[PDB]
Amino acid sequence: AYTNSFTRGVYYPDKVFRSSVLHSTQDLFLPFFSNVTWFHANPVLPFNDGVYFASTEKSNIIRGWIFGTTLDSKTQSLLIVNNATNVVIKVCEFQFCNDPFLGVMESEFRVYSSANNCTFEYVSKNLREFVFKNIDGYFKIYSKHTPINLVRDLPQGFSALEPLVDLPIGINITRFQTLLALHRSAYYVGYLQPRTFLLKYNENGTITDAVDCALDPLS
Amino acid sequence: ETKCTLKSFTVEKGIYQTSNFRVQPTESIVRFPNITNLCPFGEVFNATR
Amino acid sequence: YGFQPTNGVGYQPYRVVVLSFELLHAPATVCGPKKSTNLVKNKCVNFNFNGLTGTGVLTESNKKFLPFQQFGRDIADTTDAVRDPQTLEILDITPCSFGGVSVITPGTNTSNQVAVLYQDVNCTEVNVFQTRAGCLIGAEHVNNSYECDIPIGAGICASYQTQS
Amino acid sequence: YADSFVIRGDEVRQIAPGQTGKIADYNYKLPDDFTGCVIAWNSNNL
Amino acid sequence: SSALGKLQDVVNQNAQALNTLVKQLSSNFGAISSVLNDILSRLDPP
Ligand SMILES: *[C@@H]1O[C@H](CO)[C@@H](O[C@@H]2O[C@H](CO)[C@@H](O)[C@H](O)[C@H]2NC(C)=O)[C@H](O)[C@H]1NC(C)=O
Ligand SMILES: *[C@@H]1O[C@H](CO)[C@@H](O[C@@H]2O[C@H](CO)[C@@H](O)[C@H](O)[C@H]2NC(C)=O)[C@H](O)[C@H]1NC(C)=O
Ligand SMILES: *[C@@H]1O[C@H](CO)[C@@H](O)[C@H](O)[C@H]1NC(C)=O
Ligand SMILES: *[C@@H]1O[C@H](CO)[C@@H](O)[C@H](O)[C@H]1NC(C)=O
Ligand SMILES: *[C@@H]1O[C@H](CO)[C@@H](O)[C@H](O)[C@H]1NC(C)=O
Ligand SMILES: *[C@@H]1O[C@H](CO)[C@@H](O)[C@H](O)[C@H]1NC(C)=O
Ligand SMILES: *[C@@H]1O[C@H](CO)[C@@H](O)[C@H](O)[C@H]1NC(C)=O
Ligand SMILES: *[C@@H]1O[C@H](CO)[C@@H](O)[C@H](O)[C@H]1NC(C)=O
Ligand SMILES: *[C@@H]1O[C@H](CO)[C@@H](O)[C@H](O)[C@H]1NC(C)=O
Ligand SMILES: *[C@@H]1O[C@H](CO)[C@@H](O)[C@H](O)[C@H]1NC(C)=O
Repeated sequence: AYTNSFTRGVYYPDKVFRSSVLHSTQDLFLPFFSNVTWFHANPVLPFNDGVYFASTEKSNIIRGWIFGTTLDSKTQSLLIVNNATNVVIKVCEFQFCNDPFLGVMESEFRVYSSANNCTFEYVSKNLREFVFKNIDGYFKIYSKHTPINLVRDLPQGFSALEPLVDLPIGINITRFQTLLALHRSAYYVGYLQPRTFLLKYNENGTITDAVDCALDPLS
Repeated sequence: ETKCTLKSFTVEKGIYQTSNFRVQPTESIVRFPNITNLCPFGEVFNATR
Repeated sequence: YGFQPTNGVGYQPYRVVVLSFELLHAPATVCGPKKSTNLVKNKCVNFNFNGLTGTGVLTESNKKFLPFQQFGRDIADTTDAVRDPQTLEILDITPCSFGGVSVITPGTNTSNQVAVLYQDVNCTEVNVFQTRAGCLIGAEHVNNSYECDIPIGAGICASYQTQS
Repeated sequence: YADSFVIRGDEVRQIAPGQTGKIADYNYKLPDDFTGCVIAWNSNNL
Repeated sequence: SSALGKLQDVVNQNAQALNTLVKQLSSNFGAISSVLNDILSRLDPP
């Protein structure tokens, strides 16, 4: 299936506060009214320039992503996981199952079978959006958690995404996947292009509205 | 100063812009995030073997 | 090496560490620990917050950033606020007073007395009389109204009477 | 002004208007507003 | 109380010009940055 975003995938493109103004930016955005894939419950996707990624549930079936160029050994990759404990970022050379996942006893993690040469570690319904990008050896992640009053369909509205993480890795990326918690006892993928937007800033400094300046003559 | 900026030993009545003025910085300050990690240069320079 | 404690120097063991700094072609990496001097307020200073470099006078403010926002800027894109990275308090930035200087002359063919106007400057930062055109030094403020002789501005004029 | 001396064969490019180097930063400097000639010829036979 | 466009236009023109003047303090014109404290920090005087 395919679906239509309406006004989705807007993130704060810098750390700068702004009071009641209209500011114009050039960056990598998800164009308004786009053609976003639909997935149910998954396969190896491309990256090619950033990614928008939403998801919907009350349980937690979406348990992180895996990135990289080959998703195996012989080249390095990232791995972002969340068991019922908390997030586990990790950067080694792995050996990934071609269909990697984790179970739910509640024993799991048939994800990889190798953790060699680790160069970075870290340990510690609902709509959960994420924007992933990778520039100059930094892997930036923006995110937002809005509550839907549906269960698993893409809604309409405006909600800007706030920066979360910054990782000075150096890693090359060309592909990525997803991770799901099996049954033993809905998600979308947009892509980002270089656009020019007009963001409206509140008096507290939040982005409340935007204009995509390449949609139509009025814009 | 008027005679210099007007290039003349006589000046006529009026008001004349002669120079600018500005306050100079008293000192310098520096701010930066707290302290964390700072690398553990005690494992290689402090090994038992 | 058969090391033994009763060996002359130059035969006793030395431990060696060789640090080798390399610079491939990445985006960045390890660096030194930048210093951090105290933070003053209400004086023209040269500040530096994390790399934000400028000069001016810092006061405390009534803004509220967003937890991830590190400094503010206005229309025309000048920095007019900042967050300091240790208190987590936001501070207003105001340029350090400046202006022009004008001299009021009654004509050198009449006198050598002069008055001085410091344009749009408060009088504290330089008998002494505060106009809306700036701070005026060397002229007496009388209460009568004459025709304008030398225009000062915002309704005020000056003149050489009687002698002053 | 004739300034006459002897150097190592490498830092002959260190006698130039405007530069950085261990010979130029410590033992001999020329202004960036230099005006004149620089002559160098080899010597281990003297 | 419910037309002064000729007075509004001269205000607008002057403000639009003063803003364009300040917005030019952030162009390179073919330099490495727009800040003098950045050319005086990663370049030698020559
Ligand atoms: C290795 O560890 C020791 C002990 O923690 C450090 O020795 C300290 O050195 C300082 C400065 O010379 C003294 O004031 C302390 O008294 C020492 N420690 C003790 C326990 O007395 C030493 O500096 C460390 N080496 C390095 C390279 O950091
Ligand atoms: C950086 O370290 C300083 C230590 O001086 C911390 O200062 C204290 O801040 C806490 C707030 O969490 C106050 O309750 C204390 O009264 C402060 N003590 C002193 C001596 O200033 C500061 O909080 C730390 N900042 C960060 C980023 O954690
Ligand atoms: C998205 O692109 C596919 C490509 O064939 C097309 O079939 C589909 O109709 C498009 N969806 C929308 C909403 O335009
Ligand atoms: C969650 O997964 C990480 C991945 O290595 C692991 O380190 C951690 O121990 C797991 N949680 C528990 C409770 O074992
Ligand atoms: C990465 O792992 C392989 C196999 O374990 C090893 O041969 C190689 O030396 C490792 N890389 C580095 C930089 O040591
Ligand atoms: C990423 O892959 C490209 C392939 O064209 C390669 O040229 C580049 O060096 C790789 N990135 C890094 C940091 O080596
Ligand atoms: C945030 O914005 C709202 C509306 O714009 C305003 O009423 C409020 O005072 C602001 N500050 C808050 C909520 O701290
Ligand atoms: C200027 O001085 C000369 C010489 O004393 C005099 O003749 C002339 O009247 C003066 N001009 C005036 C008073 O306006
Ligand atoms: C000048 O400074 C004084 C001293 O704080 C202040 O009270 C006053 O409001 C300022 N402005 C004028 C126009 O006096
Ligand atoms: C000018 O007149 C006012 C009347 O309100 C008075 O308060 C003030 O002291 C007078 N100043 C002088 C210098 O006479």
